[PDB]
Amino acid sequence: GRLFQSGTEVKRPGASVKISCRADDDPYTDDDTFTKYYTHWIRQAPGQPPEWLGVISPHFARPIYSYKFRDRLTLTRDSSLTAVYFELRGLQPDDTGIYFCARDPFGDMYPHYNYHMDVWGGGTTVIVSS
Amino acid sequence: EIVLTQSPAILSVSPGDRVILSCKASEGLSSSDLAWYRFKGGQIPTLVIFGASNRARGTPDRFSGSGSGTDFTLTINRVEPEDFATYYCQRYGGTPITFGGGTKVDIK
Amino acid sequence: DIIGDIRMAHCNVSKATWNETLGKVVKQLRKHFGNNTIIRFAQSSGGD
Amino acid sequence: TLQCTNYAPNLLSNMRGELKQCSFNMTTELRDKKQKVYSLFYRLDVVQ
Amino acid sequence: QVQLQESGPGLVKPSETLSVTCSVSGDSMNNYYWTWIRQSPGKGLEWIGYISDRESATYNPSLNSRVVISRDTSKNQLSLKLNSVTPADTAVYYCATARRGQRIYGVVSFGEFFYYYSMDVWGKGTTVTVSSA
Amino acid sequence: VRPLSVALGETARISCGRQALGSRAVQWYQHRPGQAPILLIYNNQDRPSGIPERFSGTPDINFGTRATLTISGVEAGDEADYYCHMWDSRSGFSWSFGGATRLTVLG
Ligand SMILES: *[C@@H]1O[C@H](CO)[C@@H](O[C@@H]2O[C@H](CO)[C@@H](O[C@@H]3O[C@H](CO[C@H]4O[C@H](CO[C@H]5O[C@H](CO)[C@@H](O)[C@H](O)[C@@H]5O)[C@@H](O)[C@H](O[C@H]5O[C@H](CO)[C@@H](O)[C@H](O)[C@@H]5O)[C@@H]4O)[C@@H](O)[C@H](O[C@H]4O[C@H](CO)[C@@H](O)[C@H](O)[C@@H]4O[C@H]4O[C@H](CO)[C@@H](O)[C@H](O)[C@@H]4O)[C@@H]3O)[C@H](O)[C@H]2NC(C)=O)[C@H](O)[C@H]1NC(C)=O
Ligand SMILES: *[C@@H]1O[C@H](CO)[C@@H](O[C@@H]2O[C@H](CO)[C@@H](O[C@@H]3O[C@H](CO)[C@@H](O)[C@H](O)[C@@H]3O)[C@H](O)[C@H]2NC(C)=O)[C@H](O)[C@H]1NC(C)=O
Ligand SMILES: *[C@@H]1O[C@H](CO)[C@@H](O[C@@H]2O[C@H](CO)[C@@H](O)[C@H](O)[C@H]2NC(C)=O)[C@H](O)[C@H]1NC(C)=O
Ligand SMILES: *[C@@H]1O[C@H](CO)[C@@H](O)[C@H](O)[C@H]1NC(C)=O
Ligand SMILES: *[C@@H]1O[C@H](CO)[C@@H](O)[C@H](O)[C@H]1NC(C)=O
Ligand SMILES: *[C@@H]1O[C@H](CO)[C@@H](O)[C@H](O)[C@H]1NC(C)=O
Ligand SMILES: *[C@@H]1O[C@H](CO)[C@@H](O)[C@H](O)[C@H]1NC(C)=O
Repeated sequence: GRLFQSGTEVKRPGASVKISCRADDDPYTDDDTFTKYYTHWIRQAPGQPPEWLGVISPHFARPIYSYKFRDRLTLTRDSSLTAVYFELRGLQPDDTGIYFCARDPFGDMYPHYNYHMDVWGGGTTVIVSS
Repeated sequence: EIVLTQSPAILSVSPGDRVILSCKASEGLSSSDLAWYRFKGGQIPTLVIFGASNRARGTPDRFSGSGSGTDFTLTINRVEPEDFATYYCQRYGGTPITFGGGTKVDIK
Repeated sequence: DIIGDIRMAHCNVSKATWNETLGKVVKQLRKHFGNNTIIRFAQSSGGD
Repeated sequence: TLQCTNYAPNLLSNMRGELKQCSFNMTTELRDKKQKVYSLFYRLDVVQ
Repeated sequence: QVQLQESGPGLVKPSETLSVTCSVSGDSMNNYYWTWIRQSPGKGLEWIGYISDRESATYNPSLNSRVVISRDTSKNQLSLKLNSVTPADTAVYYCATARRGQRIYGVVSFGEFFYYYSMDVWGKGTTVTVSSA
Repeated sequence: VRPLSVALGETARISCGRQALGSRAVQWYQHRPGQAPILLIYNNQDRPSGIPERFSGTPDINFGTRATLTISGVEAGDEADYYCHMWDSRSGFSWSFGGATRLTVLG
């Protein structure tokens, strides 16, 4: 139905942030959502168009990064099959804005092999100052 | 890299007509990898259309749109007060994917 | 228990035929990206 | 609860963190009695 | 050929600095590893310590760091210092050499091997008795 | 300290109290009372110069065997005790020597 991510954390230049985007909030749940569906992470700055930040596969959480955020972005999931994480080390005063996580089959399902982000979840905000 | 631009950046219309949301591609899109999203300030950005022309689950009959090659159009049948929000188009294919800049409708 | 030596399992591959197979698959893959493109094999990304 | 320490201590080889020795209680065919057992588990099998 | 001579004070007062020195004649000390073995009456042998080309004085952990190992290349000598000694280790000392050979059982690339120290050439050894009288 | 009594002529097999566990590399010693200790057998097969060719050890093939010392042609002056140094993989750096097997030949 809808995805869930929490966090309104402020940050300092030189630290790391951790954003968890879970599906079905109760912790002891077996949604199976992070199991056959790819998940896109997308950043958006205010007054700027949204840019791609990184997709994670549901097979064994194999991440696919971009060339702009390659050497300072690690993301995976825990032992339970929910709650993918988002660790962005090497902060900057340029990426202040909102973050989104969206579910996407990415052409791996059985009907029609579609390409669509059917549901987006929440949208957190990350600011940094001193 | 295929850059996705949108020339109608500012749009204004009355409730109850048809609007055209055009988008230009750079060099030869595959005409089956494109998506439209309805963004707003502090809300949940939902999807409105699949691919070239295929509706989603939570989409009424008034939302449609086609296009092929390098030009893609979104054709809304009627304008509602629950639709005055910005729109963002995106493509697929090789990583990284890129959005289509940004457009916005308004009430006047 | 372990009655013997505490060792680690390890898989052995022959270096010469593996290097020849890598050169052959590089020469095969070079038919799609021109001549002067540096193909670089790297390690895995991460995850589970 | 697995009371688990390091098996084969002060070994200067590569395999150091793995092969941990743990002891625990286990039920038997008589449900009033228990049985203390010892076993070896790998590093990827036990969490503190 | 490497020859070892010994020297000793003989009479040692308890709880002060003990010093027993063996001397090397015949070759240099670049590769051979010098070790010391204590033999006490009423028990077996005992390893005091050894030295190598890394200048690491690895002591036995059952001595509570009561021995100090040092060597010297300018005078062909080596110093064996002690402090706060007991009157219950009246024993004859030994100065020996040791060669290091590796024993490999698996693959050398992972480190599945170990070291030993063989003592082939030994010294004569002079007894050192400690007593309050 | 363990005693042993072996008469003249026949051979003898002397084991040490340390049970070997793993790849073995022993250094058999021999210490006369008052004299200097000498190295008899190192690395389970080899032998240094000056030692006669009467002391044979045990190889490391078919692990599970006992590391013993064979004295072929025992003479009358073999009253010195031996030392079985143990160097293996699991026990790490061994510091002590072990039990001294005192061989007392009669006659
Ligand atoms: C994947 O690949 C890797 C490599 O890429 C494989 O790892 C290899 O694993 C084997 C065993 O699984 C290791 O063999 C071991 O080697 C040590 C020491 O190495 C000896 O051999 C070297 C080769 O030279 C010739 O000598 C041997 C005989 O020793 C011949 O059989 C060979 O064919 C070679 O022609 C040699 O260079 C070494 O150097 C020393 O040489 C002399 C002799 O000491 C010295 O003068 C030198 O100064 C130098 O020190 C050495 O000779 C052996 O010790 C191991 O054998 C012992 O242990 C066995 C198991 O316990 C036991 O059965 C044996 O009998 C033996 O025990 C005793 O036997 C000797 C008989 O004389 C005694 O003298 C000795 O004291 C001992 O106590 C063992 O054979 C490889 O080294 C290793 N490779 C590398 C690079 O490390 C891996 O297996 C592969 N995996 C798979 C799945 O395929
Ligand atoms: C696999 O992906 C590639 C890359 O997107 C697809 O190739 C693209 O195909 C379109 C036609 O469907 C090409 O558009 C054409 O462009 C020329 C000008 O270059 C124009 O004159 C034509 O009228 C047409 O619009 C596009 O250029 C081409 N892109 C590239 C990089 O070659 C391909 O269709 C995909 N599918 C396969 C191979 O099945
Ligand atoms: C179930 O147990 C595992 C094993 O401890 C938990 O995984 C760890 O969770 C903590 C949370 O503080 C992390 O710091 C560790 O890095 C995790 N270990 C990993 C990923 O190997 C897991 O969270 C537990 N699930 C629950 C409690 O729902
Ligand atoms: C692997 O096993 C085969 C089995 O016959 C053998 O022929 C070969 O020499 C072994 N080693 C390598 C490196 O292939
Ligand atoms: C691999 O094969 C090529 C053949 O073109 C050769 O030039 C090269 O030296 C070989 N080895 C390595 C490590 O690349
Ligand atoms: C790359 O080199 C090969 C050499 O055999 C040649 O056949 C091929 O045409 C070259 N590629 C291009 C794009 O020219
Ligand atoms: C098994 O149960 C007994 C009962 O008191 C307890 O003392 C013991 O510690 C238990 N074993 C382990 C390994 O905890």
